[PDB]
Amino acid sequence: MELNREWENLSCLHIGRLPARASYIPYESAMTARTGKRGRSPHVQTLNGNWKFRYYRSVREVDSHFYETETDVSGWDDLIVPSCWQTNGYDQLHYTNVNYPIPYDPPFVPDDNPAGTYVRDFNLPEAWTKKQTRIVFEGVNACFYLWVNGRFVGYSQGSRIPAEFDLTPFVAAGRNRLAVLVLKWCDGTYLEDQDVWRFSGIYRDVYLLSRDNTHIRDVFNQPLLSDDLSEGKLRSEIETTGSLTIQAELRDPAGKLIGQKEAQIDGKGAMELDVPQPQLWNAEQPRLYELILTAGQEVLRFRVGFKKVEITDGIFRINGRAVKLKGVNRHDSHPELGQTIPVNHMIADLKLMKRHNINTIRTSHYPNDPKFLDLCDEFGFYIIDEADLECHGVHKLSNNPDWKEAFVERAVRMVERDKNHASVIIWSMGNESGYGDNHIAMAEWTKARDASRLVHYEGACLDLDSRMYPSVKEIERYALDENST
Amino acid sequence: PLTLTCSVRQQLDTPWAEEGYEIAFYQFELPGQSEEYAGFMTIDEQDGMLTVRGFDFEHVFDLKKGMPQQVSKHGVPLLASLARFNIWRAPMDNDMNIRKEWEAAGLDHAAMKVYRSHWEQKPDASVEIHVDFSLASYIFEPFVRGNAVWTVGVSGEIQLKVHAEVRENLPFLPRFGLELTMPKGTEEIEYYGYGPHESYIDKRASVRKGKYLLSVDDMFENYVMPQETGSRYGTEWAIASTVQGMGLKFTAAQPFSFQALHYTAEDLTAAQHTYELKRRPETIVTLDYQMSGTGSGSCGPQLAEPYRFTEKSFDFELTIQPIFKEEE
Repeated sequence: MELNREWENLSCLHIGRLPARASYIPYESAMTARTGKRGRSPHVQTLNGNWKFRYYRSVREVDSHFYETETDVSGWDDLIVPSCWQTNGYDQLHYTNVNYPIPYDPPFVPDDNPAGTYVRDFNLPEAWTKKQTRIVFEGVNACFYLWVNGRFVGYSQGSRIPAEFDLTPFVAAGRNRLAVLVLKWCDGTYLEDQDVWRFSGIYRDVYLLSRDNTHIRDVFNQPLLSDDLSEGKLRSEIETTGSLTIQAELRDPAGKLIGQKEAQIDGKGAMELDVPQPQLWNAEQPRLYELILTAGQEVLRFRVGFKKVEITDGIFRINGRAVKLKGVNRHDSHPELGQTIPVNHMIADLKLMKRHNINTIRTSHYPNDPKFLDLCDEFGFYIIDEADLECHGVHKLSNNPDWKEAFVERAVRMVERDKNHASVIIWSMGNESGYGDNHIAMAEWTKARDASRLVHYEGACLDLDSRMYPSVKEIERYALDENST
Repeated sequence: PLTLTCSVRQQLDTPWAEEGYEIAFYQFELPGQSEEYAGFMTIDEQDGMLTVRGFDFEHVFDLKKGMPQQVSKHGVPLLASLARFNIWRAPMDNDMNIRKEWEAAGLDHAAMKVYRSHWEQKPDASVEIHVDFSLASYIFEPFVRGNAVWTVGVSGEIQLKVHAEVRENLPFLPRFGLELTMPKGTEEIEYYGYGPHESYIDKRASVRKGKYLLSVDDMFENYVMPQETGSRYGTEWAIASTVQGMGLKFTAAQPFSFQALHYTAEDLTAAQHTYELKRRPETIVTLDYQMSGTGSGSCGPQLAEPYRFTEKSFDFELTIQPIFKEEE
C-alpha cells in the first residue's frame, strides 16, 4: 500500500493503527511508578534524540526506496526529535486566521505538498521478541506513513492525538530500522483550521513499549459518590486480552491502605471497591487517591479524584456547592520551539496563573500533551477539554454525511485518552460556528460513553448554553428571563 | 478572401498637412508524409517527464502539471520555462471599481491543480495527453474547472483543446489564455490581423487589416501609469521569432487575441512609474481566447455587457508550430 494517495481519500483514515485506550505506562514496581519518569522502566525504550532528516518541497520528488534497510543515510541532515521544522531553518513561518490557507476543494490538497523523511536505527534485546512490542507517537503534524525494516507497517492521520502501532511481526533482535514519511497537508486539514501558527513534523514524544502476551489493555476508573456525597465507590472497569489474575490496591492522600482486592478477568470486567468517608477533589484542595494495579510483570499507577458535576435548577454545581468558573483560554505556544512545550515551561504558566486567582483553564481548540493534565490534577484547575475540530468552512462539512466518521473519531480518540483525569469537568466538541448533523453525533456518542461530565457544543438534549462575546446588557437580559432553563 | 481598402486622401497642402495626407479609411471583404516519418517517433517517461522525440524535434511535457516544458526544433530551444494558464491582466485606469472585486475574490494570483493525467499513442504515431485541471487561489472555491487535450503529431505540431467552465458567483474574468516564455533573442513579431497598433473589443475603430512586421519593443506603449498594453484583437496568425527567423507560429479555430512583451503582468501591476519597470531578457507571449475591453469606467458608466468576459463555458482550440521562417 505504498503511496496510493491515502491523504486525499476520506475513506482511509488510518492503516493498521490500534484502537484508542487510556494513558498509562507499564512499570516494574510501585517504587519506580511513583517517580513518574518512564525511562526508568525496563518495559519502555525512548526514541527521542537525533534522527536523520531530509526535506522535500513536494511529495513528487521523494525517492521511492528511502525506507529500505540498506540505504545510505549519511549525507542527510540531523534533526532532534521532538521538534517542529518551521523553527529549524525549513519552510517559512505562516500565521492564518479562520480562513483556510489552501483552496477550499474537499478533499483535495495542493500538488506542491511539502514532505519530510525521518530515518533512525535502534537496538532491541533478546527478551523482547518473546513478548508484544508496540510503538507510540504522541503527536505528528498532519499525516504520516511508517516502515520498520523496509516493510510497511502503518499509516495514520490526526495531528493532536497519539497513534499506536503493533511491531511484533516486524522487529528482530539486534539492529533495526525505522522510517517515517510526514506530509504537511492531508484531508484532515479541513478539520484543523485553528487560528494559530501552522507547524509541521514530529513534535511530541515517540517511544516503544514491551507488553506481555496477556496484558491489561484498557482501564476506566469511575468514582461513584452517593447522593449526599458521603459514601464512595471506586469502580475500575478493566478490559484485558485474555485471562489475568489482577491485584488492586487503593490508598488515601496520606499514604494509608484503605482497600485491596484480587480478581480473575477474562476480557472485560470491573473491580469495585469501597471508600467509607471520601476526601473530595476541587481546584483549591486537590486531594488524590492512588490506585495500583498489578498483573504479571506489569504495574500500573492511577491517581483518582472524587467529584460530581451537575446542573440542578439551571445552576451549575460542583460537589453540591454552586461554583462560578473564572478562567482563561490557552494555546500551547513557545516563542522559540513552536508547539514543543517542555515541562518547566508548563509549571511556570501554572504558577503564574495560580498566583492571579485563576481556577479554570480551557484547552483552546485541541487537546494538549498528556502531562499537562497530570500537572493540572496536582495544582488544581478545572479543565474544559476541547476536541481537535475547527471546520470554519464557509460549504458546511458539518452537514455532509460522508464526513461523519471523521467527525466522530476525533471525539472518540480524545475522550478515550483523557477519561481518568480528575480535573476535566466538561467535554467540548470544538469551535463551532455552524450547527450541523455531525456535531450532534459526537455529542451523542460522548454522552452515551461518559455520563459523569457535561457536554459542550457552541452551535446549539443540551447541557449548558454558551455565547461568544455578548454585551453586558445581553447577559442581564438572559438572566432575568423565565424561559432560561 | 480578398480585402479592399479605400483611403480618403486630400489633394492640396493645408497649413497643417501635406498633399497625400489621409483623413479616413474604409475596408470591405470580397468573397472568392505518406508513411515516412512515423517511424522516428519515440516516447519515454521518467519522473513524470514525458519526452517525445521525432524526426527533427524533441518536446518535453510535465505530466504532473499538465504543461509543456521544452519545445525544440533542429536542436534549437524555443521555450525558456514552463507554460501556464493566465486569468490576470494588469488593471487599466478604467478598472478602478472592478479591481476591488477582482482582488477581493482572489484572482490576483491563482495556481493550477491537476486531478488526473494520462497519455497514449494513437495508431498513426500521434501522442495525446489528457489532463483534468482546476484554477484556484488559496482561500476560496476554485475559479475555473476544465479539461485539456494536448496533441503532438508526426511533424511536431502541438494542438490544445481545453474545455472549461467557471464558477457561477464570479464577476467577470480579466482574460483567459495560455502564457508561454520564449528565450533571449526572440525579437521579431509578424502577424496577420488588425494593426499596426493596439486594439480591443471596444477600442478597435482605428486599426486596419493587414500583414504587419515589427519588434517586441514597438509592441509596448509606455504609459505614465504602467498598465496593460500591446494586445492585438482578432489575430488570424502570428509568428514570434528571432531576427534570423527561428520561432513559433500560432493559429486557432476562430481569431484570438495576441500579446508579446518584455514584461510579465505582475511586473506591470507592481510598478507605479515608468522607471520602475525592469526589462526582462525573455519575451512573454500570451494567446488569449477573449479579453475584457477598456471602456470608460474611470468616471461615468461601466463596461458594457457585450464588452465584458461574461461567459461560463467555452472551447479554445489553439495550435502551436515550430518554424524556421526563411524556408518554412
